Amino acid sequence: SKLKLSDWFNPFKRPEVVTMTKWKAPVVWEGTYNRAVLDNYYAKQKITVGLTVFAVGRYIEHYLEEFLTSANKHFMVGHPVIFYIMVDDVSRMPLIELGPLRSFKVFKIKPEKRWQDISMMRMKTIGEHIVAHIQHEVDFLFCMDVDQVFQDKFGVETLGESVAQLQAWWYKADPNDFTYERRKESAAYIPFGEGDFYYHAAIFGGTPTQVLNITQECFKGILKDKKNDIEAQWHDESHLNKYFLLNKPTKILSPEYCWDYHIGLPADIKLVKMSWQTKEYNVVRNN
Ligand SMILES: O=c1ccn([C@@H]2O[C@H](COP(=O)(O)O)[C@@H](O)[C@H]2O)c(=O)[nH]1
Ligand SMILES: [Mn+2]
Repeated sequence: SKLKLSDWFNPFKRPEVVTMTKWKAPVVWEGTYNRAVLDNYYAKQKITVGLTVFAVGRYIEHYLEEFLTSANKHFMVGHPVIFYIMVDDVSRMPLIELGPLRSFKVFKIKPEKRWQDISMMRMKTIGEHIVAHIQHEVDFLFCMDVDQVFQDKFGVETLGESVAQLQAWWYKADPNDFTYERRKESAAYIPFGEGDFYYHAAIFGGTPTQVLNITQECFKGILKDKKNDIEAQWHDESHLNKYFLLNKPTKILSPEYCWDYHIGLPADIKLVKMSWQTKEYNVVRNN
């Protein structure tokens, strides 16, 4: 209840970037938020935050440790956090020491053969875990790609009912340049006249209830396509964009929360909370 937008958010500290959507959702940028106030509001409510992350195959040795180590140090510091680690081989998962208010659990999952099914099956698995236990364990849940690293505080300013990430490479582009799925045969189809922003699927979150819907809609979309023998160009990410077009996020995070340093470092990127590392093929303005 008790929390109003004017309590912690001030769009005027960032006039040159889009800080409010047409449906009145804040876009969080460095300088526009009062963490100090929200830390108190949330800690008084004894809020607990969940974080899912998958690492299968070579990704375990390449990124899991760095992701977890940076998460321990920077994710929702000062609040209970639970890391849910999904790997195909538990005997190869790094065991790092966690700090105050962090804890975790590991789950063994079946490794898919195609990398596009690995990234897309996460949608079903997250869904299953939410109804089985995450729903009862945390207040807010985030779902992240393992190949990225926290660089600075990623705090409670990021919490919300359904949270989206502004893909780094396309935040200034307009809808007709976004790489949405354009084949009407795909469930992720988004017409050339429509679209608000291009969201990055490396980070999305919200209440467990919301995340359940996101993941459930996305996964039935991914199945439908398989059934019709088509595969959305950017897989789960395309489905996430179709979902977020129909069900707008209540909060969106600026590119400072998921920055690709391959783009360089523009005036607009004030303080990076998280950056990409290396990857699969996420939508870059590449070949
Ligand atoms: O071989 C793979 C492919 C994907 N993933 C998971 O799926 C996410 C999708 O990102 P990407 O491979 O599209 O870059 C990864 O960050 C990771 O958590 C793996 O664990 N192993
Ligand atoms: Mn990735």
